Amino acid sequence: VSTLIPPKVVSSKNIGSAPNAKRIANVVHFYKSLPQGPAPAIKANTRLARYKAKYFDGDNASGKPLWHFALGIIAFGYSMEYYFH
Amino acid sequence: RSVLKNTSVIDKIESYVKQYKPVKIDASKQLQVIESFEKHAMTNAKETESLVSKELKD
Repeated sequence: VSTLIPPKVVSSKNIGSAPNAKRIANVVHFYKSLPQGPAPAIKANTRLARYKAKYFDGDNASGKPLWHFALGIIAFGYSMEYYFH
Repeated sequence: RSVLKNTSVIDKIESYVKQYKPVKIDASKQLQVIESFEKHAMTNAKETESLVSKELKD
C-alpha cells in the first residue's frame, strides 16, 4: 500500500538541528565585521602618536620609552637641584 | 474431450467456460484516490524542496 507522507514535511530537521543556534550567531557576527580596522596606534596624535607608534605599539616591548621616561624624572629633580642650589 | 467417451458433458463445460468467458471485468479504482493523494503529496514535496533550497543558499 501507498508509502506514507511524513518524509514530505521537513520542519524538524531544519529547525531541529543544533548548528541553527550557531548559524544565527555567525550570520550576525560575521557579515557585520569590518574585514580591516582603522589604525592600531594613534592615541596622543600631535607628533606623540609618533611616540606611541615607536614605543607603545604591540610591535615592540623595547625598553626605549622606559629609558626616556626615567631620564625625564632624572631631568626633573636634577634641574630642581640646580634650582634649589 | 477425445479422451472422454461420455462427451456431451465436455461440450457442457466447454460452453460453461465460454459462457463465463468474462470471469471478472476491469478494475481501475486508482483514479479518484491517487489524484487526491497526489495533491497533498505534491504540496508538501514542493514546500520542503523550496524551504531547504532557500536554506542552502542562505
